[PDB]
Amino acid sequence: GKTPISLLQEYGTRIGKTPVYDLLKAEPNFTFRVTVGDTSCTGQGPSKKAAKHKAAEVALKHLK
Repeated sequence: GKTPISLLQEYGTRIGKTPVYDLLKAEPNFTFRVTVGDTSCTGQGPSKKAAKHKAAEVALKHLK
């Protein structure tokens, strides 16, 4: 019952690529970029966590 955020977190730390999030846009709509080592993608959402959730989901699908 773990979320993409915690999954990305756990995987990332195991392979030496702990995810880092950067708030890009806050206009409410938030745009966050997540970076996992060399890989990066963006996600948007109604709240900071919601946006980090989307970014993580995408990076998770791509990586694995």
